[PDB]
Amino acid sequence: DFEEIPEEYL
Amino acid sequence: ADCGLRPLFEKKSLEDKTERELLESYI
Amino acid sequence: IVEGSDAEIGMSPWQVMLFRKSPQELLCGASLISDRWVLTAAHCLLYPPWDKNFTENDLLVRIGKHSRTRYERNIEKISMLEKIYIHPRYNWRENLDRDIALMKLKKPVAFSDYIHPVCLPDRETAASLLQAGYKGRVTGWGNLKETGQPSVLQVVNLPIVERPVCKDSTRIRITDNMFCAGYKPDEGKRGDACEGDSGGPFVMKSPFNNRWYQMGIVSWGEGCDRDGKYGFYTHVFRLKKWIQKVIDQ
Ligand SMILES: CN(C)C(=O)CN[C@@H](C(=O)N1CC[C@H]1C(=O)NCc1ccc(C(=N)N)cc1)C1CCCCC1
Ligand SMILES: *[C@@H]1O[C@H](CO)[C@@H](O)[C@H](O)[C@H]1NC(C)=O
Ligand code: NA
Ligand code: NA
Repeated sequence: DFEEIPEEYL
Repeated sequence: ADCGLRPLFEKKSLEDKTERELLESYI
Repeated sequence: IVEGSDAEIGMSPWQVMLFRKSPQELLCGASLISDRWVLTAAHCLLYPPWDKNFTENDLLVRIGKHSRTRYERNIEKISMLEKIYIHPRYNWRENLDRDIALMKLKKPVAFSDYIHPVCLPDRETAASLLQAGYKGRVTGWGNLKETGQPSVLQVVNLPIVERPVCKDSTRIRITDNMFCAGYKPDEGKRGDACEGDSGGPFVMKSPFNNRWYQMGIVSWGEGCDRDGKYGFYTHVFRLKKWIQKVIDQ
């Protein structure tokens, strides 16, 4: 249920 | 240094809603 | 946090979320002690009974957060771990004695209204504040009940409890590297840390210099918010020489 974090953080 | 001084509280001289409860316990 | 309240914005700017990359989930709480160092509980990273043994690449640190699940664009900062350091005498076999770990960040975090380090106590701070009856503050995104999950960071203020009362509440052996906090059944008021709050800070505001000090780390308990039981915390000052050695390098 966690929102996706930007790709840059791996 | 500036450790433990919150930009939105101590740095502005604003108190959060329950910090007085802690202070009152330090008898 | 059981029987706490929602945090105010910027209330705990040293609050860190330890976040597992896969599956994407909350691993633990933690705290910001400088622009490059994060303090947590060793059991967040190493706990053989539950096959927990995280390495640097397994997780991320999310700083400046309030919402548990949302990506807080322009507010939270996400950092990678360079290296983990677990206390060499951490006792995961019995009672979590010396439940402490340090994490060095790959790059320094920028401070903001939402991101700011907490102080670590010196001998005098600890002697003056770590007294039975004196209240501290625990924060985290852990369970709201022993047996859901909060939308935002939770806060609870709890009194430090007398060492004999801590000892008499449990069959577990208590050491000088831990202290217990919480209300007694006769006090009426409730509150405790719970699963998912592990590694988070137990803080006190010094009435001497008006700064917040991290006196404890959420470590263990037996269930959450049970009558006659108390939450146990790693005694930060007792382990400061280890902290100082690791940071000095
Ligand atoms: C609810 N849980 C999971 C337990 O009571 C497990 N109970 C065990 C425990 O707490 N452990 C082992 C790793 C760590 C953990 O789960 N920490 C999460 C936590 C944090 C706060 C509190 C609290 N203040 N009430 C309780 C648990 C303890 C059981 C007695 C011997 C020491 C370990
Ligand atoms: C944990 O993982 C490391 C590999 O990162 C391994 O060397 C170590 O023996 C493991 N177990 C314990 C209890 O440290
Ligand atoms: Na006992
Ligand atoms: Na209790």
